[PDB]
Amino acid sequence: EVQLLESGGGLVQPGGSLRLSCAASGFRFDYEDMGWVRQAPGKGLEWVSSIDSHGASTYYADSVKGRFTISRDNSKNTLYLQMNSLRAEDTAVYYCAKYSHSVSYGPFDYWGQGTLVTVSSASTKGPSVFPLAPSSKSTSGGTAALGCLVKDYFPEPVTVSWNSGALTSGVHTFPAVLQSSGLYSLSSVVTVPSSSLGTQTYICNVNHKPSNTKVDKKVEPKS
Amino acid sequence: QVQLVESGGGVVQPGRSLRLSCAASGFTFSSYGMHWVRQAPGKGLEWVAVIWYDGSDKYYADSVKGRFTISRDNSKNTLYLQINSLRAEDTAMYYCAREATAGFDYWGQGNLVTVSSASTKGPSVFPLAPSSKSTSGGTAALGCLVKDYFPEPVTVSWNSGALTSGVHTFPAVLQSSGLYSLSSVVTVPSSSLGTQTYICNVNHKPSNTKVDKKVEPK
Amino acid sequence: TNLCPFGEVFNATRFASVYAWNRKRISNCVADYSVLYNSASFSTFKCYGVSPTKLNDLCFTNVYADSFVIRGDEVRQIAPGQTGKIADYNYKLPDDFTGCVIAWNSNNLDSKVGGNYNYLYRLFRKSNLKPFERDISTEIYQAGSTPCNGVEGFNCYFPLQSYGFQPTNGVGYQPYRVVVLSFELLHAPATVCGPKGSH
Amino acid sequence: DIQMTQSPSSLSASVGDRVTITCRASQYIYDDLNWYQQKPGKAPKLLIYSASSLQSGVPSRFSGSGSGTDFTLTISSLQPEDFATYYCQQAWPYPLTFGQGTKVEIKRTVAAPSVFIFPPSDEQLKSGTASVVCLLNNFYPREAKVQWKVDNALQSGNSQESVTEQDSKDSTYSLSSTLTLSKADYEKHKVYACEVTHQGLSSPVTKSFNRGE
Amino acid sequence: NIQMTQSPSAMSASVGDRVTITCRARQDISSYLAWFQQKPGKVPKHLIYAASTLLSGVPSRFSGSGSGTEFTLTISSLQPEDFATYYCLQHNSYPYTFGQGTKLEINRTVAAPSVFIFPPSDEQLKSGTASVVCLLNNFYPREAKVQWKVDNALQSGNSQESVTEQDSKDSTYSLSSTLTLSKADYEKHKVYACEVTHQGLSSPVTKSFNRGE
Ligand SMILES: *[C@@H]1O[C@H](CO)[C@@H](O)[C@H](O)[C@H]1NC(C)=O
Ligand SMILES: *[C@@H]1O[C@H](CO)[C@@H](O)[C@H](O)[C@H]1NC(C)=O
Repeated sequence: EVQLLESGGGLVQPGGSLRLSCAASGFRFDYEDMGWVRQAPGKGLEWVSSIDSHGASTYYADSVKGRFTISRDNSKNTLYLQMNSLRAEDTAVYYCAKYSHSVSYGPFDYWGQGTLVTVSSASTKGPSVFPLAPSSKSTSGGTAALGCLVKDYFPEPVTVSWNSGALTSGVHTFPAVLQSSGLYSLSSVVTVPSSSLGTQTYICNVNHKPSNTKVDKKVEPKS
Repeated sequence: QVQLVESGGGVVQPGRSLRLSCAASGFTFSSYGMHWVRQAPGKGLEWVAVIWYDGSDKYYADSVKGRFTISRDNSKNTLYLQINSLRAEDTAMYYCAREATAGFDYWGQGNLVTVSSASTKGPSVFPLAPSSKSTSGGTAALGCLVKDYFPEPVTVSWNSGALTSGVHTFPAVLQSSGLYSLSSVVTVPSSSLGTQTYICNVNHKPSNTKVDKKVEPK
Repeated sequence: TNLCPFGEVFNATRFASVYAWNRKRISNCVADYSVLYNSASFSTFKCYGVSPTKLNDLCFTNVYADSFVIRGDEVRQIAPGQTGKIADYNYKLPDDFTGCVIAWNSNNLDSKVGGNYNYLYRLFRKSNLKPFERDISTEIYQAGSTPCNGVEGFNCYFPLQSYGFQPTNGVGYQPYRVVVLSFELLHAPATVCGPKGSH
Repeated sequence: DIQMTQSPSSLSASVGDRVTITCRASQYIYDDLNWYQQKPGKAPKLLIYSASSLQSGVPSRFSGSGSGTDFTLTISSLQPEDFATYYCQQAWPYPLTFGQGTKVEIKRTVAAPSVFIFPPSDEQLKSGTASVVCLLNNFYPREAKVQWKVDNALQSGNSQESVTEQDSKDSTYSLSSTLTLSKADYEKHKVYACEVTHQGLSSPVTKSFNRGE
Repeated sequence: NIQMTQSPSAMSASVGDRVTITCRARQDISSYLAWFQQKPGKVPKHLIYAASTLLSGVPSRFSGSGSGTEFTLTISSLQPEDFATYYCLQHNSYPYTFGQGTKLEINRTVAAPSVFIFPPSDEQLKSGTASVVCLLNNFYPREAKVQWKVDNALQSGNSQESVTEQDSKDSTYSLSSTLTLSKADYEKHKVYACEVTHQGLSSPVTKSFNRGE
């Protein structure tokens, strides 16, 4: 199966540099034209750069000309994007892609999964997990809401589950918000039967791989 | 250990129906297409049908299309061949065969189907006694005559399997009566005649006949 | 504002395999077709929907140069409404095709002693290519009833085969370079014109 | 260069409907327009190329039309797996560009939010910051006004909102509004109130607590 | 139906000889030709697929050749255990079709039969029938004439022959002949003789018994 796998993403300071790689497999690499497309969190797709099969011709979006350089090594089946003078607005998922035909005809028919590139002065930091405790004034025998506030982590991503995966229904893990401090914060909530608060325990599991942080927190009723 | 064990054959009357089974074990049956091949007695191999691994696509020889249907149950791990309107041309050994990247690498042992209006007849079993007219040098011959049965097959072992070397179990031959007859002979040391007993074990499953005959010298 | 870059296509230093055929757009330029045909070094030069003599008088839109290598006996398949491994599985022209097929012998270049196995073609495919489709996959083709799961074996075929061009091959088994020029007749702002072309 | 205007930016539709998305290019680009689908957290997927050509493996209910500057993507008989974001893409000349996308969402009946307010935990206050969290659970349509009031004083500049994608089971939205204060500013006030207005409510709903209880 | 035709139908060769068996297809089947081996009383064994690819475990002396409509199976150094019927099968397109087969026998040096005789058993005589059995053991070539003579009278119509398939190790044959008479007809005669003629016998050999054993 045709596969494109990106690597080299991560955190970099403004003004800094990062080189992305794309490993191709399942087809003769030196016959295909390649490109890079990026997507900022919550925004649309943006074409970055393209190269033809032997690297003779390269193309760039205005927003990266002079700073980004596309290249390829056909003996290693690898596509490269050298990014210099990185800015905050370069934060995005970077997709490797393949032209179905060539740089001068057709679409991108094969895409990678993308790697996240974050440009920020902030430093890697695990989250503080606080409890969103269920209301003492919850309905007689109705529904109650509880959760976890996952505050001040960097960079993305973080994963949240409830009871190691046992509790799934009624779970909402909100998109992270980037705070003015440059750290991220999100909340994970769940609705449960109000009558189940005394009986069943609730633990939220938070995982921040960029800092090797695994926190479990028991969210328990009020006083 | 990959094993394909077939069942469901035997005598059947013309125009009736039969359903052959091929039970698979020792591999993931749903991952392999399967073929049916047959061989009328004394004749060549004949490709019958193929079924896809998942049960979807099916293909048939021209001579059997419309009358045969191939099927399979992947939860029971079993392949089936349904035969309607049985005729004389359908008398055959039927084999199932797994299709793999290694080839047709595993076959069932074969299931005989005999299309006949005749009644099954179990055999008589008679000793072929050793004597001076059946010894030469250090060697003596003795055996069993399995006479007048229908249909095929008959199996013959010696001493419940213990005796294997020197055994010729002759192919059955048709007699003028239309019934089969075969002989099974064994050569043993002429000296061993007085110290070892020799029993032939004959089984004719169509008539549910099982006979063990002791072959004593004369 | 340009002369069309036909040298880059026809005199290219490398040619694609037919299954991974190469497409170059040709736009914003003036194409002298007569310098190609009047410099007749081509074993094949057939046009469809236009006449080769009226090409320098025409303006087109959506002009493409497809190029690849095949065998001499397969050039016959690079034409509308054909059948065979090339047309069905590698490069398929539409029945409504407007363009010119051009081909020449490249034994001098694409053959080597002991064989040149660099040029490939697709031998198997679950279905025929739609016109101008391009398939570069290498998945094992399942020709029988058992799924191959990426293993070659009985009825489980690598989908591509090498040509093996050797200098002493018969002419129909010798390599030919092919360039297909695809035009669309003028119904929009013209991208390519002959030297005496009317918009 | 060439700008590309995709409209609408979002639309709500029901299974079975016919959906049309339009794309307008600022300059004449012949048939060099492609159409992609993208679902949350996955790579884009090619649907249509050269304005009207269906990519292999893509259902025939997707159809592309247009030429020059105006192009349309049509999904006849929308299927449950078709709710997603769609992008047009200029393929020639360089530099390439994408449209800004159209999110095709699923219709359902109006549904009122359940509203919950969460005061900051004692742990966080010990760390020196206070987050008050207001939750609007399972509502429709997406539009919702969340207004923080601290001792009847309307707030601004100190809160942030987050919205889930449409629930896969009941097609609703959930929203979280977080009012963020320093410990000192938090313990300087008494009444913390979250006021929610939504189409499915006859009048705005307020959840509130008094610091201490 | 792609018709498959093999030649020859039968053949013999000595140990160590090179043997080639031919398969012809009525239509082009490219290189999609399989070979199978069937020894009497065993399941078919798949030897070759795609004209020339050997299955695992097949000895080196087996080889396959051809493309289009003409294919060969070659055994470069024939071994006694290679006695078998060999079949080709095209796997180009459904329905798969077998050729009619080539029986391959081993030519070896002449070996004379050992001749034994077995008079009827008291069990069968009590049933009202007498069967005499003549056994010829481990001979080559296959051609042997077994004649029954009751009081020097040549019988016909009342006897039966079975011949083993060629032996896998020494390439000889064995033969059994049963003469069957009614008890009544049996008791009317004295000398029961079996006379065998074989290329390895200087002159016919006779093994006989007298009914009063
Ligand atoms: C290829 O090169 C030769 C000179 O080396 C030139 O005469 C010819 O016109 C060129 N072909 C094209 C199509 O430009
Ligand atoms: C076997 O070989 C001998 C001589 O080597 C020959 O006379 C005889 O006819 C052969 N038999 C067969 C069946 O080919």
